[PDB]
Amino acid sequence: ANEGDVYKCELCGQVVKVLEEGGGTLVCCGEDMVKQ
Amino acid sequence: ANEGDVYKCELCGQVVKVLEEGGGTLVCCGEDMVKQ
Ligand SMILES: [Hg+2]
Ligand SMILES: [Hg+2]
Repeated sequence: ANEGDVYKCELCGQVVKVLEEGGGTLVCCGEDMVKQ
Repeated sequence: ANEGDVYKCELCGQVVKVLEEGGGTLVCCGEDMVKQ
């Protein structure tokens, strides 16, 4: 995921912003977070 | 996790900031992200 991108977890509504780019896929509540 | 908290994944170094608080645990590269 890229720096600055925002991801949301549709199961609990937690939203996070990427500060440092990395190669792994963001997961929350066992499900892939959705890129906003 | 709380709003404003910063999480890092030790396996790929991706860092994210919590914009909206949620009850799920943040995961990346299959592992729990570490609270900074
Ligand atoms: Hg990761
Ligand atoms: Hg979640």
